[PDB]
Amino acid sequence: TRSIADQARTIRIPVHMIETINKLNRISRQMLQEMGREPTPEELAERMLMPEDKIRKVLKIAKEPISMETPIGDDEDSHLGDFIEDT
Amino acid sequence: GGAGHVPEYFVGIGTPISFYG
Amino acid sequence: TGGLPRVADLFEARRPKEPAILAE
Amino acid sequence: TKASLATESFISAASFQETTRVLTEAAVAGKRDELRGLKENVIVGRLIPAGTGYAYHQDRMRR
Amino acid sequence: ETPITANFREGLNVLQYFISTHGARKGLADTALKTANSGYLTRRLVDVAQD
Amino acid sequence: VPLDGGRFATSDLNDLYRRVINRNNRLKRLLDLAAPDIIVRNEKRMLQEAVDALLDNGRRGRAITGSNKRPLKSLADMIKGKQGRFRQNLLGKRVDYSGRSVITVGPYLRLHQCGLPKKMALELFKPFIYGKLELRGLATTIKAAKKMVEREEAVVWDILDEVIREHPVLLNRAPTLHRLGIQAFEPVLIEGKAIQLHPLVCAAYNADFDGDQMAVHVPLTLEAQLEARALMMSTNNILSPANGEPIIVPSQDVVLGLYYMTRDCVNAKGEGMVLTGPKEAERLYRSGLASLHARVKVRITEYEKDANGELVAKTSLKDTTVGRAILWMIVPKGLPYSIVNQALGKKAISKMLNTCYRILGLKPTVIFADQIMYTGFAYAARSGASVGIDDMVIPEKKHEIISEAEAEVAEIQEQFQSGLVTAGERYNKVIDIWAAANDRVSKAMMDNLQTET
Amino acid sequence: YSYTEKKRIRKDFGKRPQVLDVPYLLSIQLDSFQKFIEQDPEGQYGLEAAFRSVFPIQSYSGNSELQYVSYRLGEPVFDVQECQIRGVTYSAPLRVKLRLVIYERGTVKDIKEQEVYMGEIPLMTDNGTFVINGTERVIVSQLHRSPGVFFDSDKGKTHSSGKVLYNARIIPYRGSWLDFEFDPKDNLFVRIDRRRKLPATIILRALNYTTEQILDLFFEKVIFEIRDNKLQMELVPERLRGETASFDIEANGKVYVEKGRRITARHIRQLEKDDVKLIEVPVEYIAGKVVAKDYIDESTGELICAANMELSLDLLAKLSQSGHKRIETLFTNDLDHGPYISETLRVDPTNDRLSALVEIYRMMRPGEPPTREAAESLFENLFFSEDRYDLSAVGRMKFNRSLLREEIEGSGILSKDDIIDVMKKLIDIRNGKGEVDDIDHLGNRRIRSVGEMAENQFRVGLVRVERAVKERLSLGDLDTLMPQDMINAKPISAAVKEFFGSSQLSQFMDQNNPLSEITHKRRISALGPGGLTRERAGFEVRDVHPTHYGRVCPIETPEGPNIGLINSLSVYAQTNEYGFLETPYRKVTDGVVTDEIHYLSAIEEGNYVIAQANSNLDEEGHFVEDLVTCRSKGESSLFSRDQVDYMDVSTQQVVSVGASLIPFLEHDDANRALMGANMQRQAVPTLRADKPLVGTGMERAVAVDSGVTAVAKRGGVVQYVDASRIVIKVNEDEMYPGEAGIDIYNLTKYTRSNQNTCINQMPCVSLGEPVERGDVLADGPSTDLGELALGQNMRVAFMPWNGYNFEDSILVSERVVQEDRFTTIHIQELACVSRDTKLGPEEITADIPNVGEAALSKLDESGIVYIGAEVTGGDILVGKVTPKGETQLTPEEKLLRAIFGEKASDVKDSSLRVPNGVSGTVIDVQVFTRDGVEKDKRALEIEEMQLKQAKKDLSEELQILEAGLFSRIRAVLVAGGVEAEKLDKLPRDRWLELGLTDEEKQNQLEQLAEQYDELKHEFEKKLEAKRRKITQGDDLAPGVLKIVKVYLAVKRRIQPGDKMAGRHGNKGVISKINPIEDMPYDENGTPVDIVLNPLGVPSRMNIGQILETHLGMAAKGIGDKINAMLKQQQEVAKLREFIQRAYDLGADVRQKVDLSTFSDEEVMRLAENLRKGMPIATPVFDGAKEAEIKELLKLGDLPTSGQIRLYDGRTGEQFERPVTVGYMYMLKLNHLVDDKMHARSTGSYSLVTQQPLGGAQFGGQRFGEMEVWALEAYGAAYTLQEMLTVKSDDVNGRTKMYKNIVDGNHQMEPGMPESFNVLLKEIRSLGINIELEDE
Ligand SMILES: [Mg+2]
Repeated sequence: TRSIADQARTIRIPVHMIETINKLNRISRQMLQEMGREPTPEELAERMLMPEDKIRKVLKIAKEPISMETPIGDDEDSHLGDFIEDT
Repeated sequence: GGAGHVPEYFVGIGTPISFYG
Repeated sequence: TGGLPRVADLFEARRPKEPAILAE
Repeated sequence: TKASLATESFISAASFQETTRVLTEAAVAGKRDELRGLKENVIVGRLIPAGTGYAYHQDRMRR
Repeated sequence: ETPITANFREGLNVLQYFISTHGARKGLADTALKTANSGYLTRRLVDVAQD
Repeated sequence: VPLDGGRFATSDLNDLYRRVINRNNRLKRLLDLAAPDIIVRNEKRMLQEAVDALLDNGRRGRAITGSNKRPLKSLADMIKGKQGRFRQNLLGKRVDYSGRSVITVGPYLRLHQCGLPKKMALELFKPFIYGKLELRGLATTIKAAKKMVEREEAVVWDILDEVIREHPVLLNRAPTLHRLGIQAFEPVLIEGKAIQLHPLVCAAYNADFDGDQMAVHVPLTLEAQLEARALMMSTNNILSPANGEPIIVPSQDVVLGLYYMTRDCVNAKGEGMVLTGPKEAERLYRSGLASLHARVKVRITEYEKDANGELVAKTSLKDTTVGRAILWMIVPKGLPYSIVNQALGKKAISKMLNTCYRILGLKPTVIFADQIMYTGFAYAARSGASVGIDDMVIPEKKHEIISEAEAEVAEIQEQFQSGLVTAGERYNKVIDIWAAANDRVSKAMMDNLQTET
Repeated sequence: YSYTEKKRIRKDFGKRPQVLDVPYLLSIQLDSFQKFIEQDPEGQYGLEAAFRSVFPIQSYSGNSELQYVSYRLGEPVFDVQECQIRGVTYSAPLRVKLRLVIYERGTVKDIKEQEVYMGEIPLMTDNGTFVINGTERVIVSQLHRSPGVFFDSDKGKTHSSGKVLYNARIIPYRGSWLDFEFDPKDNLFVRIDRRRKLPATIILRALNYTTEQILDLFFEKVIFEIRDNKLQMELVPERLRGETASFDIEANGKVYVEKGRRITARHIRQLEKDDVKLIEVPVEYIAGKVVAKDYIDESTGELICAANMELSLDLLAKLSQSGHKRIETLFTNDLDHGPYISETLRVDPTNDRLSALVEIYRMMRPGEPPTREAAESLFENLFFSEDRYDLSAVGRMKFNRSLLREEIEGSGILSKDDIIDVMKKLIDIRNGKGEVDDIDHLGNRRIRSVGEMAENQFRVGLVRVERAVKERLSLGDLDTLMPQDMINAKPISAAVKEFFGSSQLSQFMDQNNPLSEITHKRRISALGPGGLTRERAGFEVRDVHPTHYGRVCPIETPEGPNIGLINSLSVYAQTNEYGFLETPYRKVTDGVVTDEIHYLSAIEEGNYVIAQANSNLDEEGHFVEDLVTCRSKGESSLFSRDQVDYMDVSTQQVVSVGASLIPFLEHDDANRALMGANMQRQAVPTLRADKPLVGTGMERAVAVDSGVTAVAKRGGVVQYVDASRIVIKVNEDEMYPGEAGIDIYNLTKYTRSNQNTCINQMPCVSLGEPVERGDVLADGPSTDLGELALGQNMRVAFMPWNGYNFEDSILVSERVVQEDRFTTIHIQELACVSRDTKLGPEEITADIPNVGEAALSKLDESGIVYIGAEVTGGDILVGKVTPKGETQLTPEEKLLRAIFGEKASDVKDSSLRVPNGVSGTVIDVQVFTRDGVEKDKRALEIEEMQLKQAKKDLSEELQILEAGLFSRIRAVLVAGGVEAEKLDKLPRDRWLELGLTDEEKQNQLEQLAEQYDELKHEFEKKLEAKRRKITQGDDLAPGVLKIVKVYLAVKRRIQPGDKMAGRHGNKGVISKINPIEDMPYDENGTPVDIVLNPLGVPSRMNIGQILETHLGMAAKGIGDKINAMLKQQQEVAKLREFIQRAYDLGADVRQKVDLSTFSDEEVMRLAENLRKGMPIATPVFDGAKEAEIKELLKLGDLPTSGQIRLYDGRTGEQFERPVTVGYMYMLKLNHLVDDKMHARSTGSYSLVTQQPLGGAQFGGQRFGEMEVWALEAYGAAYTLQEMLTVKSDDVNGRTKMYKNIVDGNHQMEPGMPESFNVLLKEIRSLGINIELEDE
């Protein structure tokens, strides 16, 4: 588990961050059918122990980098990396 | 027939072959 | 039996499926 | 498709036919490449030794 | 075993059109794929003798 | 590099290098930890696997991506293939100062030009426009010039006229087969968004007007402009490289026009009269007094380079039609009248231009072809040619041939039913008789239609 | 005689009466998804079927079991409209009741039950569409290899022998395949999948069959015994059929056969009269036969001979001296009963069952130790396990049918009898009996649909979760865990979302034309999952098979890389019960064509003989000819009058919807007809839908059955007609007893389509008009009064005009572009995204740097353009700035800023501005904002406006509902009297107080009160829900603060460069927009609209365009006569007589309606709608003949030739050579010149390699290798160099060239292209050292 937390990410994140992410996923599974659609973006924060605005921070992060060679929609093999301009 | 853009499937054998529009 | 590849097989120097032989 | 591989300047051979084995062969041979002909000049991005450039190139190859 | 006995000036019936559809498909497919095969031949021909 | 929505984009190379580093460091740690031989051998095999997957993925277990089912692009995958940096970048590359659009006809063009939309030429020639504007002092600086064109002020159109006059452009169609798939023309500013391509070049392009799109490129450097004007010019390329046959041959409408012009019916207005020459023929036809096709004798002046290269001229009374007399005005000096005294099929409308080039040279042959296209379109319009439901002949013999054929098929069905003719032989015989009946109906309708008049 | 057809009737030519009405067009989609999601109380396909297949799931023999009870689909979270606005999937939650049961070491079993939520599954709309992400999507039906048995040849190519091998293939729906195949040595070989080859008999041993039983199963036997001496034979008199005698016969003192003289068919019947049951044989005949059963010695038990052994005299002496009377031998004959399995056994390396299982296991999982338990388990799991193998109902049916069985349903697993009978069949084929199948026979091609593919993907999810559930059931405790603990929503939802979101068959609706919708929903595809690829095939499957008749359109398929793989469904085709394709037919009972219809699959239709659609029968259906054209066995020929089994239903059932709309299709070539049918879907909707002047009669069905129109739910009278909505008062006959109300249809107004076009519904009814049930109440785009109007009918003259119509190019008059009849409306959706950059949040405020306040005059206080404000390219739609800093500017800029004291703003401009080259009006702005994080001001304005607008909408709904209900209350209170007037006086709220005496309608008053208050509170909860939806903080991606969507309405006219096409494959691009003055005109002075090229007619061989031109000319002449009657208003009499004369004909029609019984007011409206022209219906093969066309032309004043004189608009002189003018129906395809036109001098560049493609398309038309060769053939070298060095790839060179260009110096310092440098780095990344040598 420690190795999966450490080296299985293109963007390595601290291990306690990964454990907090997993706890958030557990909460979302717990309150999935309970709140009908999916529980409101605030109540699962109070389910946790954090200052409860950490939810949107941790949700903003954990975006796994998408492969550059992912074929763009409806065509092969035009690839996503070919549409990244230079700024 | 002629003006080759699609072939002529229907012909007597031996004709070159169209090649019809 | 092939119209256009009759040229490609020729150009590729590919031998026929059943070749004839020529004395030396 | 076989006489195309019998080309000294391997850069053209790798532009065409399968690049992996071509590069490996030319690399183990230590093959040096003076880039005569056109296609490899097109790769490297300078004048064609055929058209106008031929004159220019005729000035250089003789030099 | 029974050639078409109609012209486009007249009106074809179901059988004749259904039988002509075969040749139409054959020829159109021949064009669509033979064009790519011909481009492939052109590429091989330029690569062998262009230098 | 970061992408939209906070997500990031990366090459899978990073994942492969990541695995290489991870497993190499784990092997170093296992070495420092005095691990058993089974574990360290497993780790050496795994490191070999990772390095091989990095170098060239495909000769091994084909490492899966992360959360993506497709494999990961390796280095050899970056190099080789029809999409590697060789086929897709070095041999062929995307180019600046270029555009494309659907194409239209533009018959009024002379041969050495094409119709170019205004907006395309504006977006294309932007740097030359800026340079010319700031050179003529119409713009304070380059920023001001860009502001002027973004405003599209009325003064910049004349500057575009200046920069476009002697600056050729290159036109190309998608299925490029021979070198005539790309040709240089002189830009002609046109309102709209469609490119106007000279019709005589369509045969060289194989370009129909069925929605086909063409691309345009701008030669920047002086050498490129001179190569376009001297080598890739439409006028300089008339004979095909594969064979001496011309590639500018009139295609369909102009061939028709010239065929309807040059032709003889057995009778029309003023058959067999006499005229001083072709100008009298034009005066006769345009006033409606004489028909386009009529067997006539007219005095015509033909020219012959003779006996030293010195040009001599002879006039005579020629048997011809009014159409051929009128057409003679376009024919350049050196050609004989015999060339326009026939019916002028396409096969011969090509040989006319061929002989014109072989005798008088390129300079006249170009204007000859231009005038040929002009008069062909004009008189094909004037002719009023059409196609109707009654324009198709249907021989009454057709049903008689069908009836004889089917009587024969019932005869052969009699004979085959009572076990006399074999199966394959009878089938081949049915095939032969049906082919013969097809030939019969074809010849009947052809004799009915060909000399029906 | 419906109240629509009184507005306009279409002249239907031809004789053939319609026996069968057109079916519901979107049959397959709706029916299939209704069968998938459904509660069927048996193993029939659906969620129940897959549930039963996977359940019950049991632990690893702990007998902790988890069984399935039932399931349910909860109500959708968001409806279609709000799922579209917000962008969420239109799905239903899946709540399934599971039961965890346990037992203990008596009956002590304890059970605990609960319902668990496992993901949401998408839902199909009423039109057969799904909403996956705020976008209508269509799942195309699939076509794949049908499960079962299939016998193939692979003749010719193999082995250069002229001897052909015979193979069989068992293809399951799920599991490993099973191939059998011969070899040149006639040895039968078997293979589980494309893996290693093994002898066939090795499988039979695995089924616990020794050599004895194999020989018994496959070979007929002959008895051989030495009766006291001199070996004899009990051979049957029939076993001599085609044999060579090698011996002499002495039976019954007679001599039948002799050495040298073989046996013919004569001795066969000779052995009957003599009644020969015994014949002696010499010792040279048995010396070359076999022996079935083992034979040991009767004393020592020694193996005298084994099973399947040869024979010699030396063994005869061994058997006879040991006391061997009876001997079994094997039938043979290389000719007819081939000795294949004997040799196959001779190549078998194994002996018994487990010896074969060892070889099988070592084949499947090689290189590793085999085991008895492992081999047994693998073999049982390969084909005999209910888990890993299923030959499901379709496959089982085809398996039994192709094996000449009787039972059509059976267990999905294989049995010993199944494999043995398949091998028997294959050997029979090798013996010259029976015929092989072909992959392309449709009986062997099976159609899937949304339902079945969804079932398979849901099954994948179930089998995925099942492993982990069993894993938890391994170490689980007794009573702590419940169903929800083991099961998770992620696997199931992930499988279904992977199917719906990303698949070759899940496409966007091809939505730019209703015919496109209908012919896309009706579409097949062999590509995608479990299918061939364009690289894999090939031609055999692409070609049209004889079984394509009546099921798949032979002439509607896309032209390109995938031809013959995307066939469209025929008109009358259906999904067979087992998922095959069946077509309708009419039963010719004895000599009569009954109205009874029979649906025949391809195999069913096979052995029967089917008559023709076009066939002359009269007064009873009796064939008027003694012989008629028919088709019996994959071929067609002439058959006697009374050998026919069936007849074609209609003359159209062969073609699909797209082909059926082509008039005079009997007159167009299949290629150009295919192209016309293909392009007819590309037709962009016109602003003014006109009608097809030349039609077929199918346009009505396509327009109605497509959801684009609005069909009345229940007939009645229109209470209210608005452009926004239509309120119809229902008749009492169609209305239920309670909740009277009315039918309110809220018309869909201007909104964005998938092809960026516009969709808008318009009311086609007037205020207070009688409507019927099943009747059109509003016209969608490109539909006129319930008829499909894909384009417009207009005047066309076939004449070359000054070369402006050179190849196929079109020459159009200015009258058309002035009438705005071909103008189109496009709706572009632009988006602006305020995200959360690392430097901070992005702002939408109107505060913008580097811009003039007059340029921002159109933005509101918050920074969003006003609604209705017209904008052009560059106009800021939404103001937006990105936080930036550390500009790190250079000295000269610092000096400039110091002199002029100008604050350099820290923020970069990213505001959404109108793209280059487009202009339009803003029609709608909407905003999506994250949770509670503070609004824009305009965001509050938009939310409050939506709030008040929604309240107004809901108020109007409730008010019409209460009006209807209280009107019905008033009506029921009049029953029983009290009171007529004074009841009206009291306040309507004080009406439910009023009761009546004993009554059956007092209960009805109770019903009305109940429904009343139900609606009264349901409206309230609806208002609360809508208010919650508006007021909630919208949900957005991670790290994006807000989004603003603007909707521009561009209005594009026709212009040079646009593509157009008729309906017959006649391509065309506009060449020039000519003035009306220069147009060719006839004697009447009416100009012509279009000048076509006659040369485009003969080469392309589509004469149907000429017939359409002539017939449209004729119909327009009729309409002009009618309009002349209108202006010189005579009376109902003359107009009615003219209409009736037009409507009968000279020639016979099946229309035959009416005697003008329609009222004077009704006939006048018909003539008023027919003055534009007389719409004609040309059936696909029942269409008008030329005699009828000339005859109709005679009714107008138009010549027989269809050819009039034309005069040039320039010179005024006449055109010689009469021309062909008429009215052709043409369509404007959505290839617009202001969509294909692109241009670029210097734009953005790619990061990985410095190349210009970026963004709108930019970068030149990639200068491929072929263009490089084209440059190389010319002497142009510097052109190519500047092409691939300065203009394209040199990051330095491009700028150093730009500077010299603006300086007036045309040179170039080229350098090295960047792609070559990147390639140098990529090569040097490997262990390859690439360097650059000498100067
Ligand atoms: Mg074309």
